[PDB]
Amino acid sequence: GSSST
Amino acid sequence: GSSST
Amino acid sequence: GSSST
Amino acid sequence: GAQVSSQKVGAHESTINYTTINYYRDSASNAASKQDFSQDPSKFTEPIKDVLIKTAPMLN
Amino acid sequence: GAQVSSQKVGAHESTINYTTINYYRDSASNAASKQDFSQDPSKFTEPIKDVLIKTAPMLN
Amino acid sequence: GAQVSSQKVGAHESTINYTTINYYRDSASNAASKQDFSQDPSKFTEPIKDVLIKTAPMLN
Amino acid sequence: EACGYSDRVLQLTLGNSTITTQEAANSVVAYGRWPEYLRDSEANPVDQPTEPDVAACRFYTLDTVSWTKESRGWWWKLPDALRDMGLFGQNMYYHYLGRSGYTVHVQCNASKFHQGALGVFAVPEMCLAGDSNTTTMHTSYQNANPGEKGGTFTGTFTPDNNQTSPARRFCPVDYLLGNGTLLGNAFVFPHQIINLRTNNCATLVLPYVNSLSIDSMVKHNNWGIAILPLAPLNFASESSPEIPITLTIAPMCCEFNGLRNITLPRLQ
Amino acid sequence: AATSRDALPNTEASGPTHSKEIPALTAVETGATNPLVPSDTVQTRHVVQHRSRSESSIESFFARGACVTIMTVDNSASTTNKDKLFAVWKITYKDTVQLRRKLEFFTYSRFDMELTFVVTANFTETNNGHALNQVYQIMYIPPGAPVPEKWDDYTWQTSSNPSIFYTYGTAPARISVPYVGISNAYSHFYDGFSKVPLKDQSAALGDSLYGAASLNDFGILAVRVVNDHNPTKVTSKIRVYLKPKHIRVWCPRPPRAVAYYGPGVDYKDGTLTPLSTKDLTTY
Amino acid sequence: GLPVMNTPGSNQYLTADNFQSPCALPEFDVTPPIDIPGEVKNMMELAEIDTMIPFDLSATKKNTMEMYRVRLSDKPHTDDPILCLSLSPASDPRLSHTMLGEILNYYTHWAGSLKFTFLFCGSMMATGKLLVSYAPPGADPPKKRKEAMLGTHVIWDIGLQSSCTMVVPWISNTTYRQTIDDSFTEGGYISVFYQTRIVVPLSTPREMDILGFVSACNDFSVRLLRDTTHIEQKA
Amino acid sequence: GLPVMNTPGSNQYLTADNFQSPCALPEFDVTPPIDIPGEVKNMMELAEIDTMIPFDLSATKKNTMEMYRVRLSDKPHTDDPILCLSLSPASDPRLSHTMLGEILNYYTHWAGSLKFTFLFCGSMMATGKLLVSYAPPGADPPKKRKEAMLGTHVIWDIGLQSSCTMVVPWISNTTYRQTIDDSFTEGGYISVFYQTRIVVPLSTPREMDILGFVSACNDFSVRLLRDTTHIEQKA
Amino acid sequence: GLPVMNTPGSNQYLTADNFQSPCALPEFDVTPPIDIPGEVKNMMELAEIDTMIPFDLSATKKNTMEMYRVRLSDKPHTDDPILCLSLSPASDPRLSHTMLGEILNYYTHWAGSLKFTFLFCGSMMATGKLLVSYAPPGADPPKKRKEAMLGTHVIWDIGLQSSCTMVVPWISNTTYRQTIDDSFTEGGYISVFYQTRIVVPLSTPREMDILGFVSACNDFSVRLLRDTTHIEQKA
Ligand SMILES: CCCCCCCCCCCCC/C=C\[C@H](O)[C@H](N)CO
Ligand SMILES: *C(=O)CCCCCCCCCCCCC
Ligand SMILES: *C(=O)CCCCCCCCCCCCC
Ligand SMILES: *C(=O)CCCCCCCCCCCCC
Repeated sequence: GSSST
Repeated sequence: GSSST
Repeated sequence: GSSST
Repeated sequence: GAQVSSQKVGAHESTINYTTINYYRDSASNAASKQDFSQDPSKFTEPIKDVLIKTAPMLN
Repeated sequence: GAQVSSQKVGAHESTINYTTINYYRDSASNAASKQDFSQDPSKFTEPIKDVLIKTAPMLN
Repeated sequence: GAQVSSQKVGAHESTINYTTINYYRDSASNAASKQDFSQDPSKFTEPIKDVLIKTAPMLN
Repeated sequence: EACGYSDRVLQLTLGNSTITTQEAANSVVAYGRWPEYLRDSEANPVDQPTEPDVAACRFYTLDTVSWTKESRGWWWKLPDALRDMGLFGQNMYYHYLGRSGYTVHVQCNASKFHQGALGVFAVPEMCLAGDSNTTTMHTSYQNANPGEKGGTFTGTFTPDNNQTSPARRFCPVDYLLGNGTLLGNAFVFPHQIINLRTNNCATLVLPYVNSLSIDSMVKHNNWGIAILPLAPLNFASESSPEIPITLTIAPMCCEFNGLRNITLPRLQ
Repeated sequence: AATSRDALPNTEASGPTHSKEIPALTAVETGATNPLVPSDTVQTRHVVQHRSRSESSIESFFARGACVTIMTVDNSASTTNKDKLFAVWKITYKDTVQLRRKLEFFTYSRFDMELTFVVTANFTETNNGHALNQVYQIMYIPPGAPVPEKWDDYTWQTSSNPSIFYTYGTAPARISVPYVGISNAYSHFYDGFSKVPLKDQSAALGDSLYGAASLNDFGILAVRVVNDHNPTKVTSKIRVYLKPKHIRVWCPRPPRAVAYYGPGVDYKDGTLTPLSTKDLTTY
Repeated sequence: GLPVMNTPGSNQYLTADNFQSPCALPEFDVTPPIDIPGEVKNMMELAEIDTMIPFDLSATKKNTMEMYRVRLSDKPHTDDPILCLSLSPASDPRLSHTMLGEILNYYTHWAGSLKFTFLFCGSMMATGKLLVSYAPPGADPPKKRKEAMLGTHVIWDIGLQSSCTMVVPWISNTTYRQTIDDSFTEGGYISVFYQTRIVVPLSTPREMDILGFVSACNDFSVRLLRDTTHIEQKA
Repeated sequence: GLPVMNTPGSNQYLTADNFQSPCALPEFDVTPPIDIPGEVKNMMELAEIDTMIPFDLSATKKNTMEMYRVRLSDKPHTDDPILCLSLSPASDPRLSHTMLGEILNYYTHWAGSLKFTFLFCGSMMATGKLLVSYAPPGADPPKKRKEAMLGTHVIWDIGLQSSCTMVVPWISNTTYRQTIDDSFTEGGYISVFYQTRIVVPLSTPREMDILGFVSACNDFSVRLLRDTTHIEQKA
Repeated sequence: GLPVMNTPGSNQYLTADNFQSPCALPEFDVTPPIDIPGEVKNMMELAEIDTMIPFDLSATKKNTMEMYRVRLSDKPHTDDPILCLSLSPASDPRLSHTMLGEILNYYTHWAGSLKFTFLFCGSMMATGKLLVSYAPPGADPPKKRKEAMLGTHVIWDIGLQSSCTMVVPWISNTTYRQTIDDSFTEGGYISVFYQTRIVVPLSTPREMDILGFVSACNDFSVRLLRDTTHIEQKA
């Protein structure tokens, strides 16, 4: 879905 | 994902 | 939606 | 990472929105949001040390 | 599979983000993230066997 | 309908991924996944009726 | 230490050999990496390695050279300088592949009335420039590899003009570090300085460095040792002072792969 | 966990001193650089440091495309003493000087290669006769694959070699290449030979170039105009730009100080004086 | 329309690309697979099969059946080579046309262990001991048993187990070797010698052939796809 | 198709861009890294290493080993400079070719503190006190100890600790200085003087060299990447 | 590739567009802001500051300091105008060059209330009553106090509070007026008259100046950005 760094 | 202003 | 391999 | 904001709708045909996604690492590459703030003119229009009350004599 | 990271915002008009999606199977096709690490210079600047205390005599 | 898979990362700058969406009804239109399997050579290298034990005499 | 221990006084022991010094300026470990054997996760040739341990990882002393007012500098290559050193050299020429780290100990004493300073540099891949301006990359194997005598630097580039029978040797100009880069910057390589008022030796511990885990020691040199007079030798008012410089070097954690008959190189 | 874009350390305020602590005295013989900061030798104020080293990270230092070669091709009628011109180039970063100098601050490197191709054409002779839009084939020929002898021979079929068919006037072409070295890193310097000269062998037979390892390190690019020839002559140039992405480097070196003179570290007589005159006590 | 910006690479055709594209025959009724025997999933499976070496490429023997036959005889012991071969699997002329060699010519780089198996084809009454050698590169190539003994080797006793295998272990400086003759990535030397001699009784042929085979081990791989030089199309 | 509208910038090639692009060698078996000693992560690490200054660029001493040697002698005390240098790390000829200087010539702007370390190379019997100065810009450049004393300085006593360091603290009007000679972003003046004098006993050399080194402090940074003028390619 | 269809507008460059574009200097270390005094967030803040009106643009007084001075004297009462001005803030020559006027010339439309403040600069001993008028458009422009009285006005008594303000309230048919002379969006008439007369004692100047100022109220706005005619670049 989504990775958030 | 999503920001809503 | 999404598949993840 | 999508940013959803509302349009101020002028001529009409609920809130209409628009979507924005930044494609680059550098904030300099971004478009302008136009979501800007206003401020009071005072630092230029009333730069005096003692607060002005407009109904009062300016000089006392 | 979207990757969302923050920009270090330089000139200004919350955290501003940007989105990245890899379109290819080979990591070689990917753009550079620029999310890089730093390290201490020591292996080049203090390559000595006995740790240096800068207030102390270097030779003792 | 997005398919998310991992890249085998070769030169480096967690798992890096890439995204794939099929745009057409016919599987023939799809790109190749390159997610392929391997098999043992035996049907060509040891096609004999009685299993070979390599430490043993091949002929007995 | 209150029990006498000093940064200047060291003892090094490898195999049946010991070095003592009473005037060191600490010692250097190149890039902070101590020598190691090749790990299984980085291994490449699959045959059982030969590890000669104390038979080869011991201090070998090379031929002593002489430092004078006219000295421009000296250079050596590793493993080349050790190719004829006891069982290290034997193990090297019997195998296709070899890797090794080193303790390099440069020795030069004088007196409180002498002065001078040697920059001692260990350079990974110390490629040196040739003598020709009609051809490039043409220094012969024999001239590239002096063995223990090493070579020297010069203050002047002087091109080989015999085109019939070219010298095919290096012409390493000192202020250009023999490779077209400025000597003042050689300090980014692991180094020590022998400044005669301060110390009488330099000690460099070198890891095996290469773009491979193991390689041909006979075809390829991993490290270069360059010694140059940063401040010239001087003593009292003698016009012609001289003091000796001795190199003692020990292989460390060396291992060899690909055993066969011994290599007999064309060295002259 | 410290990142390239993190701010550098704050200056801490510091006052007068009178002690046995001697930061200023040191001994460069040890091989170490004295790790001093201004508060070690002067009085300082507190400063909140905002500056970062982001643009000098190895990646950011190299994150630019650099021209490494110019290839010339034409689209002319092949005639008994001269054939239609196709170009052949041995891949390298050493034909030009700027990227070479930057890479050579280091001994070894690993990176993915991004190649961008800028293509330009022109008429060479006066006739008002025209040409139609050209398509170019950029074939990568890895060491061992057959090199083309003619603009139109069988090798341009490319069943296995990667080729780019570039259309003139469209966006510059671009492909990526993984780290393809046969070693664990690319060697910017190789102090050695590819052959050992044996005594029982002739000198000629044991000979090889100083500092060269694999003869055809990375292979060839062969470029041609795919179009048949026009009555009028058109010449084209393919400028190749190399960017090292996802890069790592080891063992720092002093930069090239005198002009490059070939693929090795050799230098030419007459080029050895980089420094200019300046008096010791003149600012 | 969605705002977009065309990047470099736009409109090119890279023959190695991997994109989707419209189907010219929509809704076509495809014939199902059936379970045909002999499916291959990776070219290295073929590299692991033994194929026979054209060892004797003499002017009269090359391009004939004879090139596969290595002649031995019952002559007195010698320390001189029965055969000598360079470990250059894609380029030495005796190896380059084997199935292994052929597949390697579609790739730029090879790595891993190999194995040579020899088959004795003399009569049952013929006996013998041979020495099969592998000398990793860097010294004088072996021309006498004395030198070859010092490297990797197998002493083969001829008997009921007709064949013998010598494994050439992966021993290299580089992580991959080139599939062309290259001194930097040279592989070394394969050679075969008489350990004792071939001995036969009376009424027996005094000369015979051995045959040789090469194949890749399970740790063997190739990379960087390329066109071969083993086929062309002039005009 | 999805409605799209091509924006300005479309089809250009910016050499500084950061886009994805198709791989010409799909599924290539990459060789893993190994832990090679000496990895660098940022060019400023190299700027923090001491490299030696070519202080004496006189017509006869430049482009020779001599340019690195600053000659001192045991002459009577003078208030006259041993050396004078402008704090223009990328452009003053004595600094521009140091490793710091070199890296700075790939960037347009520099900022932060620097440090100069001097090494005494006379005999052990030689003694002395020197004054190392930094005068921030804007006044008459110091030519006498009298002026240099009034600025940032270190009085160096020669003895067993062979070397001495003077830190040039970041003192600037602008947040970054230019890497070229520029009056607006000028850095000021480095100079060295005799505080007392070099004294030697008999039987001792009366003249000797000091060597000087420059390196960046941990608060030092550069920005705006650019091509250098320190290399070219005519034809 | 994803199927897409190029729409009208594709590849154009609209100077007013708002798109993203690649950065030519990636990872550049930006200098932080500091809190500089006097930040402006909207041009109308500047429109709300009083700036002085060049009322007397006579052939000899224009483009001199005199154009700002309105001369009064102690003459007997008259019903005749001290000054007459059209409410056309961006185009009447006396208003168009004030800071308000200037900003309005970068826009096509203006709306909202304005205010005129007059400053008496005679001696303390000078007294007087004046009438400041605003006549919304559509009738005969006032030339006598009689007419001006019937519109919006302030009777100003001169004394210790030196200045007096008349607010021109937003009174318009259209929601926005044009920033050029236009009869449909005309604003009307500003005028000043003597209510009684200026009276001075003996030993006092009989003539003096008043100065005038204009600024926008908080309900004032502009729209439709445009290039001004107040600057050019011939050749
Ligand atoms: C259709 C275009 C395909 C282009 C394919 C190019 C593949 C070859 C990549 C070459 C890698 C060159 C790396 C640079 C040089 C080396 O670092 C040094 N000289 C030492 O190894
Ligand atoms: C946050 O962005 C998560 C959702 C992702 C939505 C689709 C993104 C559309 C394509 C963006 C490509 C990346 C641009 C570099
Ligand atoms: C993770 O990626 C899940 C979300 C998918 C978001 C939309 C992807 C945008 C189009 C990508 C096409 C695939 C590229 C090969
Ligand atoms: C599964 O795909 C659900 C998520 C949809 C993600 C965005 C799709 C991007 C545009 C695809 C268009 C359709 C192609 C025919």
